[PDB]
Amino acid sequence: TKLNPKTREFAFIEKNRKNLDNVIKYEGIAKRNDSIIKVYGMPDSERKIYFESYIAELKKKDEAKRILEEVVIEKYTTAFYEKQLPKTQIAIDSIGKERNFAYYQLGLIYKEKFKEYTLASDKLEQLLRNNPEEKLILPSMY
Ligand SMILES: *[C@H]1O[C@H](CO)[C@@H](O)[C@H](O)[C@@H]1O
Repeated sequence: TKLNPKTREFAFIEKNRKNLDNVIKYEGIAKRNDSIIKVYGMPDSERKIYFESYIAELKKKDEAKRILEEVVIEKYTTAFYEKQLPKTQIAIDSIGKERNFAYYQLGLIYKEKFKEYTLASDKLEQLLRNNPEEKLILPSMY
């Protein structure tokens, strides 16, 4: 808004703003699919206990905030929600495919539309490091 149009800097910032919705979308997709993959690699009740403790702490903080302004069932529901992992094998294959595609897209966007050459490096290296889809491997190598 403050930048004067027709300027080079205005065009640069406009391009960065435009190619940022894709960055946010693919980063969120990759992050959530990575979380799913890591939690599915070994679904352990220790993670359930830790998440329940954190949710209880958040409940206590919210109650304290409500007090300043003037549990067990929810813990069990959250534990059940942890049991909402995809209990198949084609589903996790699709999730891994989505994660790899998100990494590839993020690397391509960083290299091309941002000229980063650093974040794209880790993106493509991590994509190549975890069983790529055999179609992205060679373009990512290039
Ligand atoms: C990412 O999100 C999934 C959603 O279930 C979690 O299970 C995982 O532990 C990580 O927080």
